[PDB]
Amino acid sequence: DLPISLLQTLAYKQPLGRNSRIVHFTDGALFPVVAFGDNHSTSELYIAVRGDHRDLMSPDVRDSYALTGDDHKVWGATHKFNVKTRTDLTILPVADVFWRADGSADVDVVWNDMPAVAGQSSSIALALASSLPFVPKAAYTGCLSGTNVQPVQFGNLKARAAHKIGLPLVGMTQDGGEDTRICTLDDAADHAFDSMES
Repeated sequence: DLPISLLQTLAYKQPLGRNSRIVHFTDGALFPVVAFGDNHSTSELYIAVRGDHRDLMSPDVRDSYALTGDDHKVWGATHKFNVKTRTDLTILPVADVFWRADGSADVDVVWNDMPAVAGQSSSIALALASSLPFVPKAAYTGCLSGTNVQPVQFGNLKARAAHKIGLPLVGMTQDGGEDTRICTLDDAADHAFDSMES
């Protein structure tokens, strides 16, 4: 059958991030990462960057990867993805992000002791990160079907992670939690470039 929409109260904490290093990225895309235990739920940003930045991961996540739809690796992510990236990517938890004047950013990369990231709501970030020469000021969420976005659960808790550092949640969620709704990959790259203005 199809879903029942139900309301659920969640106890949310922010990840304590550890082993903090400011690194300068000329490119990468942000996306939200949610997890649930007995007790508490978490919402955080991670940054997807093209190439292998394994050196920047915790050891406890370094060996984990998912395949992209053209057989590349996304280091830090768990099972193929729909998305075709023509590059490996690595995703990293981040506590904050300081843009420079040129579209680049100093990104506080952290260790959170979370497991490898499951699910495909990162697909929009993957895409932009595999193609853009700048760090869009926004976080992205949405699974991909070809170039059509599909809506993800947890929009509202996802938006928390973005708003915590002054960024919109952009993409598509089942609960309308995004600040701006974007149904295609073209519109998300349009939005990413727009995000760079003032």
